[PDB]
Order: sequence, then C-alpha cells, then structure tokens
Amino acid sequence: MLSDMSLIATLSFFTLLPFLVAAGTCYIKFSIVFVMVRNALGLQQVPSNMTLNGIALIMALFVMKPIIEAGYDSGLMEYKQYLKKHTDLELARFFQRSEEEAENNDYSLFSLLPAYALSEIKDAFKIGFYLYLPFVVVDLVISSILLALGMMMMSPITISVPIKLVLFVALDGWGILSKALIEQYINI
Amino acid sequence: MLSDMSLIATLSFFTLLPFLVAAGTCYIKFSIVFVMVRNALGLQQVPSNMTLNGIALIMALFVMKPIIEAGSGLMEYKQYLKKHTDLELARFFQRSEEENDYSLFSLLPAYALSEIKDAFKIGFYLYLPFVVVDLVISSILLALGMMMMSPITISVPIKLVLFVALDGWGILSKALIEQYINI
Amino acid sequence: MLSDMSLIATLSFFTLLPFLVAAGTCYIKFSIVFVMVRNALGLQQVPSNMTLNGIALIMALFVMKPIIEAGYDSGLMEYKQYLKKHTDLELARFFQRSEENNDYSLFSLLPAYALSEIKDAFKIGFYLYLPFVVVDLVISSILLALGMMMMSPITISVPIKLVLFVALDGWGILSKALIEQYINIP
Amino acid sequence: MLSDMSLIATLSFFTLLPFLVAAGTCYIKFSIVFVMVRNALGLQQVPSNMTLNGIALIMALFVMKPIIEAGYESGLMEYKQYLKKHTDLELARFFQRSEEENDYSLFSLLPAYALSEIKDAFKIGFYLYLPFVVVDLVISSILLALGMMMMSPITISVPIKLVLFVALDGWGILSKALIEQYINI
Amino acid sequence: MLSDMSLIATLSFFTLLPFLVAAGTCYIKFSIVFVMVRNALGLQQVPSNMTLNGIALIMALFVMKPIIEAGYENYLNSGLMEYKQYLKKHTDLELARFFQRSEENDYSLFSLLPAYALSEIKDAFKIGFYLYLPFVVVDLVISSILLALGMMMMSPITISVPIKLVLFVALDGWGILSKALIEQYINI
Amino acid sequence: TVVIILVGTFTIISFFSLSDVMLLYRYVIINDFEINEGKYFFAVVIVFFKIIGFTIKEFFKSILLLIILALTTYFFWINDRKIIFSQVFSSVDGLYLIWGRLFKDIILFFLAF
Amino acid sequence: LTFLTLLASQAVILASPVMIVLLLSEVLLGVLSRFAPQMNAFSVSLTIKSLLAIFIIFICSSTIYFSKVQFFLGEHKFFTNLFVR
Amino acid sequence: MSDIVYMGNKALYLILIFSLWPVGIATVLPFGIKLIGVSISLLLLSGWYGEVLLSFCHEIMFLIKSG
Amino acid sequence: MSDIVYMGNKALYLILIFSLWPVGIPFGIKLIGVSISLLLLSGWYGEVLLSFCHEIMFLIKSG
Amino acid sequence: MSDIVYMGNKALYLILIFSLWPVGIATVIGLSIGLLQTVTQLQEQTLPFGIKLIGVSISLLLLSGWYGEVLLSFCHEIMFLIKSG
Amino acid sequence: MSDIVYMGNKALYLILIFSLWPVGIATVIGLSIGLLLPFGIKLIGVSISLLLLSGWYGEVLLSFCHEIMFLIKSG
Amino acid sequence: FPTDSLVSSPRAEKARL
Amino acid sequence: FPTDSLVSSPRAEKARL
Amino acid sequence: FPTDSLVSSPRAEKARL
Amino acid sequence: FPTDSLVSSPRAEKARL
Amino acid sequence: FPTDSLVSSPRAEKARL
Amino acid sequence: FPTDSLVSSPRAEKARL
Amino acid sequence: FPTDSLVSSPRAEKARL
Amino acid sequence: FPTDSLVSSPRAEKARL
Amino acid sequence: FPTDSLVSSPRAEKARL
Amino acid sequence: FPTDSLVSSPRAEKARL
Amino acid sequence: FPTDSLVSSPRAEKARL
Amino acid sequence: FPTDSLVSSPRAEKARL
Amino acid sequence: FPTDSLVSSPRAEKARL
Amino acid sequence: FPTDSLVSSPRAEKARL
Amino acid sequence: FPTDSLVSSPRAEKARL
Amino acid sequence: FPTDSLVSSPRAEKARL
Amino acid sequence: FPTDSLVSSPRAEKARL
Amino acid sequence: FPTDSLVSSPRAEKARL
Amino acid sequence: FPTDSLVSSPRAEKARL
Amino acid sequence: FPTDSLVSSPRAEKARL
Amino acid sequence: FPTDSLVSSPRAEKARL
Amino acid sequence: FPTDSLVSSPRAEKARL
Amino acid sequence: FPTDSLVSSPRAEKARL
Amino acid sequence: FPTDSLVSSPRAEKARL
Repeated sequence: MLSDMSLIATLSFFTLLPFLVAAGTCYIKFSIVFVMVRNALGLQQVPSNMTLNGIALIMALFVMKPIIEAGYDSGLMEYKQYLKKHTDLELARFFQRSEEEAENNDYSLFSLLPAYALSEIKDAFKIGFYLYLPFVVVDLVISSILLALGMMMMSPITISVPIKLVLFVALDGWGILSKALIEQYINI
Repeated sequence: MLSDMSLIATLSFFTLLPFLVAAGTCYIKFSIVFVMVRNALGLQQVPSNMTLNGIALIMALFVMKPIIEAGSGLMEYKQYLKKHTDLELARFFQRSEEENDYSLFSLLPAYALSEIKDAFKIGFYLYLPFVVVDLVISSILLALGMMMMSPITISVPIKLVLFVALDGWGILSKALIEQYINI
Repeated sequence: MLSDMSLIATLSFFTLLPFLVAAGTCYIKFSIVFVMVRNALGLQQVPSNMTLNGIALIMALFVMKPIIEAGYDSGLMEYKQYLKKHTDLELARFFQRSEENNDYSLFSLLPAYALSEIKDAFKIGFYLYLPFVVVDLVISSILLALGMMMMSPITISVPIKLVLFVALDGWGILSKALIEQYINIP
Repeated sequence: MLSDMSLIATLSFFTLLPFLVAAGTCYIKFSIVFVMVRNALGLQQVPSNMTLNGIALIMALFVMKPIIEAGYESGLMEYKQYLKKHTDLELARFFQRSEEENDYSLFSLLPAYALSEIKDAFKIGFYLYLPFVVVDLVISSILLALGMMMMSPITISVPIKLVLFVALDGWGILSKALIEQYINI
Repeated sequence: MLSDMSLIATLSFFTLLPFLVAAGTCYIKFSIVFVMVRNALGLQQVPSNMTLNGIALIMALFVMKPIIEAGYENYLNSGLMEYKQYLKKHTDLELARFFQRSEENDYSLFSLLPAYALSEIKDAFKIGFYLYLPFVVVDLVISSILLALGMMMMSPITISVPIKLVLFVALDGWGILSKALIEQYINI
Repeated sequence: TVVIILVGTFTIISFFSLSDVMLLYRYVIINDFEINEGKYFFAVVIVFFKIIGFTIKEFFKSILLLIILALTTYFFWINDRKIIFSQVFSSVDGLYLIWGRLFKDIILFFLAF
Repeated sequence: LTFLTLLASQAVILASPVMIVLLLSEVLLGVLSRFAPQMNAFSVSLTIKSLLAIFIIFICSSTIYFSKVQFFLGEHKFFTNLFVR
Repeated sequence: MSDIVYMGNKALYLILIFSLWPVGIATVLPFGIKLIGVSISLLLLSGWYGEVLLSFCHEIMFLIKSG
Repeated sequence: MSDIVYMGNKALYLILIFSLWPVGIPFGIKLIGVSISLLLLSGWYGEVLLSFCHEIMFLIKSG
Repeated sequence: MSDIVYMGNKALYLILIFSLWPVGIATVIGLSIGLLQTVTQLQEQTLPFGIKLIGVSISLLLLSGWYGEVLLSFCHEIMFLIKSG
Repeated sequence: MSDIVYMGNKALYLILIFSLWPVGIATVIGLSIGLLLPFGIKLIGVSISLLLLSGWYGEVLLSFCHEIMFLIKSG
Repeated sequence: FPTDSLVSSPRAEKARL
Repeated sequence: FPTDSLVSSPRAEKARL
Repeated sequence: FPTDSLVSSPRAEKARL
Repeated sequence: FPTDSLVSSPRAEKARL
Repeated sequence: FPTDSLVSSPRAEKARL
Repeated sequence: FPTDSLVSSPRAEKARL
Repeated sequence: FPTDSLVSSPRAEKARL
Repeated sequence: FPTDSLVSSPRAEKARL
Repeated sequence: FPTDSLVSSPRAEKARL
Repeated sequence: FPTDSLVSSPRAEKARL
Repeated sequence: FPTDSLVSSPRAEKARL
Repeated sequence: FPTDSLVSSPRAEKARL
Repeated sequence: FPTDSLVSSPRAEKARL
Repeated sequence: FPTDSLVSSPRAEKARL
Repeated sequence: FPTDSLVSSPRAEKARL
Repeated sequence: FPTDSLVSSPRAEKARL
Repeated sequence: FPTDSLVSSPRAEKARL
Repeated sequence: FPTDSLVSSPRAEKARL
Repeated sequence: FPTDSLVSSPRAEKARL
Repeated sequence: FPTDSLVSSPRAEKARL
Repeated sequence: FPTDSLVSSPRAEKARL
Repeated sequence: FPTDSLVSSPRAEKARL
Repeated sequence: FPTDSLVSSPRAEKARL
Repeated sequence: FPTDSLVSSPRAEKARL
C-alpha cells in the first residue's frame, strides 16, 4: 500500500484540501463572479448560493484536471507553472524577499500562492465591474424615466428587476459567462 | 449488506445528496420561481422560505419518482438530463474536458445553467401583469394629483386580488409540474 | 423504551418538526395574515416580527392540541382527516394522479394544503387592506383639497391608523375570529 | 525519541497552538484588516472568508519565520522581545501589578499585545474606510441633487468602489504595506 | 498519593472543569462585556470570538490566582471555603435569599452558584449598557444629520463604523476597560 | 388680509368621527365574516370613501408669517403641555378624543394670532 | 388572545406625546406650505420632526421608571389569570 | 424569442389602453368634480380592466405551461 | 486603464442618449407620449444594450 | 438618583446638544431658500439642497474638536463609573 | 492623534469639493431654466459634467488613496 | 331578504334560492 | 335586526331568517 | 341597547334578542 | 337574479344557468 | 352610563344590563 | 347572458359556445 | 368623579358604580 | 363572438377557427 | 387636584377617592 | 383576423400565414 | 410647588400630599 | 405582413424575408 | 431655582423641597 | 428593410448586407 | 451661571447651590 | 449603412470599413 | 472666557469657577 | 468616420490612425 | 487666539488660559 | 484628433503625442 | 497664517503659538 | 498641447513637464 | 501659495512655513 | 503651470515648488 510517512503526508494533504481550494484554484474567480452577478441582478437569495458554489466547483475541477492528470515532483512543477501563468510575478518576488530575508530563481511555493490569490481577487473585481455596467445603466435609465414622468415616490428597483432579467436572458447570460471564464483559463 | 465498497459509495452519495439535489435536479427551477413570485407580489418575507422550499422539494420528489423507481438508473438519469438540458453547452464542456454519450460531469453544469435561465425567463413572464398594474396605479395617482402618495402601499391589494382571481399558486404549480411531467 | 427502530423514527420526526410545522399545520395562515395586517397598518415594525411568529405558533399548537390528544396510531388518520377537511381536494387528486374517491396520500396532500392556505391568507389580506387604503386616500384627498400638495400623507396616516386600530382592538378580535374559524373556543 | 513529561508538554502546546496563534501573533491584524476591507466594500460574503483567513495565516507564517527558527535551533526570550517591542508596556506593567504586587512575564504580555494589536487594527480599518465612505456620500449627493428621492446609493456605489480598489491594486499593495511595517525592520 | 477514591474525585472534578469555569468564575462577565462591546461597535465578526474568549480566560486566571493557589496547596498536594467566600463577596443577597429553601449567612454553593451566575450576568449587562451610550450617541447624531441633509435611502450604518472606531481608539478602549474591570475585581 | 381661510379645518373637523366610524364599521364586518360577495364589499368601500370625502419686498411679509407661526407654536406648547403629559396616562379608547381636542384647540389658538 | 392588542395599546399609550407633537408639527408645516406655494416642505418636515422628536424624548425622561412597577403588577396578575385556576 | 417580444409589446399596449381612458376623461368645486369623474370612470371600467388583466394572466400561464 | 475609461464613457454616453429621446420628444399627454416612445424604441434599446453586453463579453474573453 | 437613568438622560442631553446646530442651520437654510423661491417664482429644489450640504459640511468641520472633547469626557466618566460599579 | 482629525477634515473637504461641481452645475441649469421638463435638461447637464470630470475625479481619488497607503505604511 | 341590499353574503344568496 | 346596514352580524341574519 | 347604535357588541345583540 | 354586472358570484351564475 | 359614547368596555354594558 | 362586455368568466364563454 | 368627562378609566367607572 | 373586441383570448381564437 | 387636564395619574384618583 | 391591428399573439400570425 | 404645574412628577405629587 | 407597422416579432421579419 | 422654567432636573426639585 | 427606420434588429442588417 | 433657560448643566446647579 | 447615426453596432462599423 | 458664547466646554466652566 | 463626433469605439480610432 | 472667535479648539482655550 | 475634443481617450492622447 | 482664518489646522495653531 | 483646459489628465501634466 | 482657500495640503502649508 | 485654476494634483504642487 503506502509507507508510514507517505500515508501521513497524503492524509494531511487531503485534510487541507478545502483550504487549498480556498487559497486559490480558479474557484475564487468563479465564485466571486457568480455572487456578484446575483447581487447585480437585484436578487438576494433566489439563485440558491449552494448551486452557484457547486457549478463553480465543477468548473474549477474541469480546469484543474490537467494538473491532476499530469501530477500522478511533476505535479508540483506543473502547479507552479500554472500559478506563474496566472499570477502577477512582482508580488511573488516581493513575498520571496519577505520570506528569505532581487534574485532570479524559478519560484517559491509558499511565496507564490498568496500572490496568485490576490491577483485572482483583483481580476475577479475587474470582471465584476465590467458586469455591473449594463445593469446600473438600466437602473439609471428607468429611474430617469420614472422621475421625468412626474412620480417622486416610486422606487425604480421595484420595476427594474424584470427588465434586467429579460436583458440577461436575451444575452443568454450564464452560459456565455461560463464560456468566457473557461476560455480565459484554458489554453488553445 | 454492503460490506466493502458499496457501503462507502452509498455513504458518500448520501453525504452529497442535498448538494446533488440542489444542483442536479428540478428543485432549483421551482425554488427560483416561487421566490420570484414572492418578490413580485411586493412581500418581504410573508411566505417564509421554509414553506416555499418544502413545496418545491415535494414537487421535485414527485418529478424524480421515475428516476428513483428505475434503480441501470444512471442511464435513465442521463436520458432525463439530455431531455431537459441544452446540448450545445454540454458539447462545449465535453470538448473542454477532453481536448455521443455525453459525460455526466459535463451534463450537470449545463443542466444547472439551463434551469437557471429558464427560471429567470418564466419569472420575467410572471412579473409582467404586476408591473402593468403597478404602473397603471401610479399613473392614475399622478393624474389625480397625489404626487407624493406612495403607489406601493396602494397597489399591493390590487396585486393580491389579481393573484387570487388567477388562483395563483395552484395553477402555477400545475403548470410547472405539467411542464416537467408526461415524459 | 424505544428499542431499535421506533427510536430512529421518533428522532427523525422530532428533527423534522420545524419544517413540518412550517409547511404543514395552521401556522402558515396565521403568520401570513398577521404580517399582512402589520403591512396594512403602514408600519413594518409596530409589533416585533418575533412576537407575531410566536403568537401564530402558539395558536397553531392550540389548534393541533385536539389532534395530538386524539392521537393517543389513529393520530395519522386524524391528521389526514383534518387536511382533507381544510383544503381543496381537486389539487390533491391532481397531485396523486401525477404520482402514478378511494383515499389520499400525505405527499399528494401537503402541497395542496399549503397552496390552499396561502390562497386563503392572501384573500384575507386583500379583504383587510382596503379600509387602510381608504384612510390613506382620504388623507391625501384632504391635503389636496386644502391646497397643500407637497406634503407627504405617509407620515400623517400612520398615527391615525395606529390609534384607530388600537382603540377598537383589532388584534384581539382578529385572533378570535381566526381561531373561531378553525376551532371552537372553550 | 523524547522524554515522557516533555512529550506531555509538547502535546499540550500543540493542542493550544491554534488559540495561541489566534491571540498571540500578527494573524489578528491581518484578519481584522481584511474583514474591515470586506465590510467597507459593501459585499456581504463574496470574498469567501476562508480565503482571507488562509491568506492571513500564510502572512503570519511569513512574519513568524525568524522567531520560529530561532526557537527551533530557547526562543522564549526572543518571543518575549517581539511582544515587548510590539505592545504598550503600561498595560503589561498593570497586569504585572495584578499579581502579588524588566521581566515582563509571558502571561502578562499576551493580553497587552492582543489589545494593542486590536487597537492598531481598528485604527488601520478607520484609515481604510475613508475613501469608500467618501464615494458613498458623493454618489448619494449626486443622486439626491439630480432629483431622485429613491434608488438607494448602495446599489450604485459597488461598481465605483470596486473599480477604485482595482485601480489602487488594493489587496496586494495593502498586504505589502502591512508586511513591510511588520517584518521589514 | 491518590489511592482509589481521591483519584476518582479529582478526575471527575477535572472533567467538570470546563463547565465549572464557564459558570462559576469571572469568565462570564468578561466574555459578555467583550461580546456586547464588539456588537455595539456595529461589527458582527471582525474580531474573532476565539481572541475575545482567550483574553477573557487569561483575565479570569489572573483574578482566580489566589484561590487556585490555595486549592492546589490544600487538595491536590480549605480551597472550597475560599471559593465560597469569593462567591459570597461577589453575589447578590436577594438571589441567594430566594435560592434558600423557605421560611424567611447563605451557604451551600449548590444553592449559591446559580445566584452568583445570575449576578454576574446582570452586572455584565449593566456594564455593556453603560458602554453602549457614546456609540448610540454617534449613531443618532449621524442619523439626524443625514435626515437633515435630505437623504434617507441610505442607513447610517455605512458612516457610523469609522466614527465609532475613532472614538474607541481615542478612548484607548480595551486597555482602560480591562484596567477598570481588574480594579473592580481586585481591591484588597 | 386674506390670512383667515382657516375655517376649512373647522368645517372638516367632522372627518374625525366620520373616518373613525366608517373605517371601523368596515373592519368589524369583515372580521365578523371573512366570507363576502367580493364585489359588494368593494362597492361599500367606494360608497363609504365618497361619503367620508363629502426688489425683495414680499420677503418681509413671508418672514412675518413665519414669525407668526413660530410665536403661536411656542405659545400653544407653553399653554398645552400638561394635557399631553397627562394623556401619557390616558386609556387607549379615549386617546382619540384628547387628540381631537388638542388639534381643535391649537387650530383655534392660531387665529392669525 | 389579547396579548397582541395589549401590546399595541400600551405602545400607543406610551408614545402618544411624541406621536401627537410630530403630527401637529407636520400639519403646521403643511399650512406653511399652503401659504408658501413653491417650496419643498418634505426636507424641512424631516429636519423639524427629528429635532422635535429627540427634544420631546429628552424632556419625557421622567415618566418611564414607574411603568416598570406597573408592568410588574399587571403581568403578574395577567399570567395568574391565564389558566383554569 | 418571439414570445418575449410579444409579451413585452402586449404589456406596453395594455398599459397604454388602461391609462388612456381615465387620462382622456380627466386631463382632456376646484377638485371635487375631477375626483368624482375619475372615480366613476375607473369604477365603470374596473370590470373591463380586471377581465383584460385576467385574460392576459391566463395567456401567460398557458404559455409557461407549454414552455 | 484604457478599456476601463472607454467602458465608463460608453456607459455614461448610453445613459445620456437613452435619457435624450423619450424626454426630448399635459401630464397625461406626456405619459402617453412616453409610452408610445417606449413601444416604438424598445427594439432599438434592447439591441443597443445587447451589443454593449457583447462588447463586454468580448473584453472578458480576451482577458 | 438611579445612576442608570441619570446616564440615559445625560446621553439624550448630549444628543440634543450635538444635533442642535447642524439641524438648525439646515432648517434655517431650507426655509430661507423656500421663501426666496416663493417670492421670485423659480420652482427649483436643487439650490436649497446644495446650500444645505455646504452649510452642514462647514458646521460639522468646524465643530469636530468640541464634539470629540465632549465625547471623550463622557467616555471617561463612563469608565470611572465602571471602576466602581 | 491630530492626524486622525486631519484625515477627517480632509475627507469632509473632499466630499464637499467632489459634490460641488455636479450639484452646482445642476443648480445653475435649474435656476437658469426657472428664471423664464427641467429634469431632462438637468440630467443631460450632470451626465456631461460627469463625463468631462471623470478622469479628474479618478486621479484625485487615487492620489488620496495613495496618501492613505503612505500614512498606513508605518503608522 | 332584499336584492338591492347594501351588503350580502353566501348565507343571503343560499337562503334566497 | 335591520340587515340593510353595514353592521349585520351572522346572528342578525339567522334571527331574520 | 338601542338598535341605532355604533358598535354591534355581540353581547348587545344577544341582549336585544 | 338581476343583471347585477358588478361581479357575478359563482352561485349566481350557476343559478342563472 | 350614557349610551352616547364609544366602545364602552364590557363592564359598562353589563352594568347597564 | 348579455353576450357583451359586462363580465366574461370562463363559464360565460363556455355557455355561449 | 364627573360623568361628562372624556376619560373613563376603569378605576373611575368602578368608583362611579 | 366579438371578432373585433380589441382583446385577446386563446379560447376565442380557437372558436373562431 | 384640579379636574382640568382630564387625564390623571392613579395617585390623583386614589387621593380623590 | 385583422392585419392593421397592433401586436398580436404568434397564433394569430401563424394562422394568417 | 405650584398648583397648575408645568408637568407632573411623582415627587411633586408626594410633596403635594 | 406589412412594412409600415410598429415593432414586430422576428417571426414577421422571417416571413417577410 | 425659578419655578416657571424647563425640565428642572430632580436635584433642583429636591433642593426646592 | 428600409434604412430610415431605427428598428434595425440584426436580422434586418444581415438581410440588407 | 445666570440662567440656562434651556438646559440643566449639573455643574451650574452645584455651583449655584 | 448611412453614417452619422448616434450609435453604431460593430457589424455596421465593420461593413462600413 | 466670555460668559455668552456658542460652546461652553467643561474646561471653560472650571476656569470660570 | 467623423472626426468631431463624440466617444468612439477603439475600432474607429485605430481605423482613423 | 481671538476671544470673539466662533468656536475655539481645546488648544486655543488652553493657550488663552 | 483635434485638441478641441470634448473627451480624449488615452489612445487619442498617446497618438497626439 | 492669518488670525481671522475660518478653519486652522493644528500645525497652523502650533506655528501661530 | 494646451495649458489652459477644464481637464488636466496626469499624462498631460507629465508631458508639459 | 495664496491663502484664499480651505484646508490645504501639508506640503503647501509646510512650504509656506 | 497656472495658479489661479481649480484644485490640482500633488504633481502640480511639487513641480511649482
């Protein structure tokens, strides 16, 4: 089967699996984007947050499949290459400086993961900002129409929800968004 | 009776059962439709989420009765998914995963996204009469001169009586279950 | 006592008690009617929401007390009879047909009962909103007739509605009417 | 191998290790600052607090590397020096007086360090809240002056705050500043 | 040392030690005060409960040092009498009188410990209410100013947090509060 | 000299009793039945609503009006404080009568001062 | 079944001074707006309502203490008169 | 997306028709006459408005039943 | 950066143009005119918004 | 007399004092601009809001030090009460 | 802790100056059109002003954020 | 029982029939 | 027991019948 | 208990019957 | 039954048919 | 106990009876 | 049935068919 | 105790009786 | 049937055909 | 204890009696 | 079926075609 | 203390007695 | 199918083409 | 301590007494 | 597909091209 | 400390006494 | 594809170029 | 320390005393 | 591609250049 | 530090003292 | 890329320079 | 550093002193 | 490049310097 | 460095000093 | 660089100094 110490190592790794995914495996981007879309559409609990987390986890597993397959030192090297592909190297070098004591080496695993996480969060906020624009435009247009009509005590968000939903249905929404994200995080 | 590995598989599946139901069955459609109706009727929390979730869960259990009775049943579940999902997104996910017989891993997110989109579409369909009556009430109040009068506090009775005359929840549930039933 | 399997059944039933009460017994109608009246008064928090939920729960427990007492078993058939008495049977028949006047199943009867209770509660709410809508319209019409049109009757109407409702004791008579519709007060 | 009683002491220390870290290292400042930033952005639970706590834990490990390695090769004195140079000695002296009547006992240093770090983290959070509060008030003023008595500004301030934090680079520069203040000395 | 009965008694007591400490010491007051202050700041989960609970436990150990020393000297290698005296010093007379059986010095910590716990809860809640006043003052001032400006769709929660934090930092907050609590519980 | 147009409030003072009686009538009947025609009730509501319904020189005059309002407000508050702070002890049913009395008293107190 | 109406009645009784003061204030402001046609009265009404409400609450901080003892007696007799004793 | 376009245009036309009659009657005692005219117009046309709205609701329910 | 400024300006321009025509073209007459404008220009509004969203999606895919 | 009630009244008193000046400036500005609009027949609500914003911002900027001093004194009094509660 | 009050004053002045331009131009447009559908013109004006001053707002806000970061660099 | 009454009920119609 | 008025309790209808 | 009164008061109706 | 036309009760329509 | 009054809590009507 | 726009229930249309 | 006063607290009614 | 009633109903159309 | 301010505290009523 | 009438259901268009 | 006091208080009444 | 009509469904455009 | 004034906190009242 | 009308859905543009 | 006329100011009261 | 239109869809711009 | 200014801080009162 | 028009897409700018 | 300033900071008051 | 443009994207400025 | 300034920073006051 | 303009982007200032 | 401005940046004040 | 224009960035101040 497995040796005594290798058993401990693999059990510890499997124990830390949720936190390793939380530290970043492209799941952060998907989860943040989906929750931001839910907030933008004016919904608070409708899309069943566990469903969004499930589809985000499935997408992250699909993206991580090449890493898992090429794994089983090969797996660690491939993971480091993926991180270097999808991070900001300057922060990684800064964390290397903070950990050890400007150089040119491959990289450090503990010094690269937080950099990847922060870069992923920044990119997630960028895509969220890109997504919020048409919805806020629709909200402002409807508010202007209502105000120019003469009504002063009509909340625009009461009527903006159907228009936002029909616009997002016409855009086909979630499928195209998932395609865009997976094309960002896939090669070829 | 399951000694070695079927026991482990059964325990794992039952551990993942609620997540699988929420993200792999029709429960999402009914839950989203009910919450959309509640939001449309201008009510904050009057039909508490426990009741709507229970109704949606019972309806999903009724829908999944042939799937339960089939269990071999994995093929029937796959056929149901391909029946109600979007095949183009499943094909794209299959291409992404690899490099007929659509993979179950590919089918789940496609089905979830298709159900979410259909739920949003039907919610938009349901919002229209309420939007119309709210705008009519606001317009007549503006015409009368009550500019500062709140239209929300006065259009709720009209929305409620309209939904009662439509029979509301009964016919809506009948329509949803008829869409998801009859094979 | 509960040797091997009745223990499992009892523990599962007790763990499912909140959802069973929420989607089952008369709690739904009382909660919805109370929240509807609170919204009709024009103020969202005049009674605490927890207070209304607790009052509805107590009334539901009182309604189910005869059912539990008659159960002593026969309690299941008593609950089925109560559900049949207080719901539309056409919807239950439709659900039972979907599953596949002999009998009815709980699975085909609970959603029908829930929908019927929701419909009745919304009907009661619509019947009750109208007098307060009338008071708001009267206040707005008075303000417009006097000439002052920039004022907001929202702040004026709420004290009037509150004082009228508490002066004529709306809550007590409403609770008595609802629980009398369901059972007979001793 | 190891001795009998020393084994008991080591097991006890490792059992209390998570609480000792939670109340005795730089993890407090990072966790509090990140939660404050999340609350300021207006998001409810989007940043997936597990991620923020993991990042804070890794940064704390980076900070604690010198002391951990010093104790790995009597690091208790080094830990006491670290606490002494990162706390207010008045509170430590008061807790020392709370005993019978420049030693700075370890038990008397932990509450002082914890409270001082919490105070510093709150100050950092206040310094962080200002641009976002300014954005919220500015957009609310613009909406109100436009003539709209509805459409709460919190439904429109989220994109502006997010793009501001993106342009600032936000998390990366904030973490660099914090770790430069703490370890780069 | 502990042949066959003192061993059983000691093991039972140490097994009941968590609840005995959590319901018979000064830990309750510190925990309640810290939680109430953290909630009064307007935050929900910014300082982790582990930190506050650990600080409260350390402060309780500081307060309980003499009685712990006496108990260790007597039993393990009189402490009950000292604990009873401590409870008598820090209890309310009315609660103990009620917990006395019937028919018009209270003893029997069996009947005195609940009175001590209730008195601790009451005092901690009083302290929390006292500390709530300046923060509610800031909240009401902000609400009044916002209503005066004409804006009403935004709650003062957004703006209250930085000002409350500034007030607490200027007051120095935690240090002086802990000093006050320790001075209250240590006079001699 | 067209300040005195306050007789309208005194005329519409009966709306107090009209609104009370009619609104509580309809609420009481609805709570007595909870089963009605569904349109007869609506027509009754409409009928009851209908029956219930039935240079800068000028700045100096405007400031005169404002100071008149402030003065009458202060005088009324001085003369009618104990009534309010005793209505704190009032029974719920009789509160509306005190409300109406105070409103009528202040509207008579105005009288262009 | 009288708990809810008892609660509402007590609340309206206690808050009656603030309620009537603010209602009369906004009625007077409405009269001012009637004699001042082109003016926004809503913001002014909100401001004066806030100030008057807080002032009335401050000057009313002398009628709260004994209500606790009245509630003691009333709730004691009320819970006594709930069962078939 | 033909159904979406049809439903949107139908909703807009329903709003137009519903808000056309009272507006034309009123806009095209300083206030009592206008109030009573608007009220009688709405009351006379209330049944027609309700029937049209119920028919549209039945149509949308049938459409969502179909798909 | 460049695309961020472009998107912000495009959103502001869309707000401007959408508020331009229906307002720029008797409260009841104003309401019926607004309704007619919404009925006539609904397709153009939707198509402009969809094209803007497609631009957004292209920018997302480019990354 | 009932230190708790004393502290509550102190808090309400501080609330009134702090909220007096900005609220008064806001309502005075609003009334003045409304009267001007009535006199010259402009019918615009943006000017009063803008001038109110300027005045309230200036007043709150000016009164910050005194606000902080009074609040710190009150907090120190509360801590002193806690020391011997 | 005079830096805290200085930062508060900076925030208040920044809010006032940021709200000065669009609210001021809206007020100017309103008074100009009232001296002889005002909301449409007002919205057009404020949208044009926001389009013109967007870069200035962004650069000033980023400068303020950099100043705050510098303050918390070793504070 | 009248037919031009102000308020009716299912009791009234059932009795009249 | 005039049932033509708004206040016509079910007791009134039963007595009238 | 005059018939031309304001509130029904079911006890009053029983007394009148 | 008359042609009330306000809103016909289901019982009214069934009796009319 | 005059009848020209309001709700007149049950004590009043019971005394008048 | 009036066969006109007074009230159009499903029963009315089904009968007139 | 008077009779025409607008306040009829329960203690007042009991004293009058 | 009112073929030009300016309203729509699926039953009316299916009856027209 | 003047009869003006027609609402009186329970102490006032007890002193009156 | 008309042609100059405004937006109609897809059933009407398909029947016309 | 005066008779027509500005606002009653328990100490005022107790001193009055 | 006309060309001068108002906004029309895509079915109309496809039939025109 | 003038009698005709504002709140007159309880210390003032006790001083008067 | 005239080009002087702003109803220019992508089908219209594709057909024109 | 002549006369506050609007507030309490406990230091002023103690100084007067 | 005439120019000077306020908006320009990417298809129209590409065809123009 | 003027006796009549906008703000009367505790330091001002102590200094005047 | 009019030079003096308002905000333009990157395609228009890179085409002009 | 002028005496007639509107509001003086604590530094101003302390310096004036 | 005239300098008199109302707005100037970064591409416009970089091309002008 | 004018003495009649509106708002003076702490640095301004320290320099003036 | 202009020296007097409504907007001064950082690129413009750096180009001027 | 003119003084006709509100609270200025620290660099400006320090340069003036 | 101008000095009589609006509030400028720190770049302008550091270039003027």
